[PDB]
Amino acid sequence: GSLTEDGLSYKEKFVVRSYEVGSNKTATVETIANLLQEVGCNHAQSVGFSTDGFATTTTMRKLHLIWVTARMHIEIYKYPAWGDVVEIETWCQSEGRIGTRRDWILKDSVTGEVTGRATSKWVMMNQDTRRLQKVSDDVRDEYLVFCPQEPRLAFPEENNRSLKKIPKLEDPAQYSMIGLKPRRADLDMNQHVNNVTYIGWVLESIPQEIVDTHELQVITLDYRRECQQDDVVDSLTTTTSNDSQFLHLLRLSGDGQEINRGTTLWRKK
Amino acid sequence: GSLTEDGLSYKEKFVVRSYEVGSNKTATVETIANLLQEVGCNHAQSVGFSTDGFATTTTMRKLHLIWVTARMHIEIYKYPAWGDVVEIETWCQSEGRIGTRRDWILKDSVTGEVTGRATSKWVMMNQDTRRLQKVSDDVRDEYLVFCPQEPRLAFPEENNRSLKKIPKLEDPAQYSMIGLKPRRADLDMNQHVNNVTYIGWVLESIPQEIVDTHELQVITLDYRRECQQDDVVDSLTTTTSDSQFLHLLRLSGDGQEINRGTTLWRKK
Ligand SMILES: CN(C)C(=O)Cn1cccn1
Ligand SMILES: CN(C)C(=O)Cn1cccn1
Repeated sequence: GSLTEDGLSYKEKFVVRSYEVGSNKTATVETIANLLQEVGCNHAQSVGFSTDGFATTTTMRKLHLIWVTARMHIEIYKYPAWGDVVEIETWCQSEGRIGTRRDWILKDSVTGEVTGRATSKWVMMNQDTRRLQKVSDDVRDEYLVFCPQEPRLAFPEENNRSLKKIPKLEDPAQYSMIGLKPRRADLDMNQHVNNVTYIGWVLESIPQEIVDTHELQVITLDYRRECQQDDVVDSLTTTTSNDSQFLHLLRLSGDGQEINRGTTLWRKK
Repeated sequence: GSLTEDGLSYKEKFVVRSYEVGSNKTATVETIANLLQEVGCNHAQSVGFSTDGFATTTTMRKLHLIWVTARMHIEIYKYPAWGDVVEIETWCQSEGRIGTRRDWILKDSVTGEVTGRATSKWVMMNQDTRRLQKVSDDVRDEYLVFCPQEPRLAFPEENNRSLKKIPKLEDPAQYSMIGLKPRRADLDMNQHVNNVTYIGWVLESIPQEIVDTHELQVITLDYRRECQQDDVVDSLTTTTSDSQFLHLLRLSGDGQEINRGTTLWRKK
């Protein structure tokens, strides 16, 4: 991987692995999401930022401030086959005092065609108290020199899916997967649950017949609260719809405290 | 990756990924085991064998025969750091009518030193019926041309850990992790639970304090039965001692054994 010519974006190529593919012999959405986080991490490293998945400056580290994912939106047209090379280009953009946005474009290395796209919203938070705060000007300047100043949107469209409000699923859920717990492989270098695990947990309540006859086209996931290593999660899904649409809810098995909410769109193979 | 000059072994280089590392910023034993299976799969592909994790010939496919892991043994001296390049060399060897053995050597691409080694025992079985068979002679000829004929052992030593008999853990277990279930990410392209998930499940019953103050040096795992997609597993560990542990994976219900193993840990 490497920063592009203008130094305002980063590219990397990946060869799809045998254990990374599903029943269709193509990469899973979790393999895609892992690769987006890998290229994001390599972009933060190439310009001197922290690499613990929080992209902090030395100023943020002194104040115990971290960047956290508030929302992830992924759209896949073609899942890469096992052995195929996929090229991912990523860039970051300031969104004023709200926070930052990281975008991705996935391409087939052989054909050069866009096979997927992704966007994510990040907010600034105190690591310890979990309190959010708007971006200060002194912090803003530190990351602005690594971002394109004119807008560069992976999802340009006037009324696009990446910015839609997601409602809260009402009981009773149509489908559910109960008692999900993270194991050590689900944790990162800081012992926090990897954001990709929550995508997996959301998809666990999708019936196997949907997975067997459809392909996941869009996934929009909102992150409300972090699941701790010793927490237990319930995954809930209700059909909202040729295409199939679902409404999702991840909450703690006990008190029913919401950790995530999202939507998925599937297309018949 | 590519077959070596004599065509009897395969090499591949891997750059350690951010999500592949643990709290020490080095690769987990599950990341290592995934890379061993990846290079094994690429060696099977380069010589025309089956794509799935079964390395079958067209003759085995007609008789619904597959190669299955009976035992996995891994020894790590240094876990590669995030961003480091690790080179893995793998080869297969016939063991007469018992089955085959796949070996691995892990090296630091910068220093060239051996940072780890692995060995695995494979047996032939019917995929539907699950019955073992002692290699049909015609099958032997098909894979022998891809194996070194003289012995090439990753664990040469005469009384080494890779061939030790593992006993069955007796109740009550000292530690346990109950209600473990595989999710879709734990399955392979054929909807079977990946062998690396069982390594993860074994390690789940190791106390966090051991993981925090020690490094895993050796892991020997025996595979007795497959855990299905809708099965629920209990993970059991007892200290037998460096720290040594005895492990048992069994189904939560009837207590049917799926795996047994041992681990050896070194104080950091
Ligand atoms: C989400 N954030 C804060 C970033 O991605 C920061 N960044 C800009 C360029 C490289 N990293
Ligand atoms: C374990 N088996 C059956 C193999 O690894 C067969 N093989 C030899 C060379 C490439 N694949």
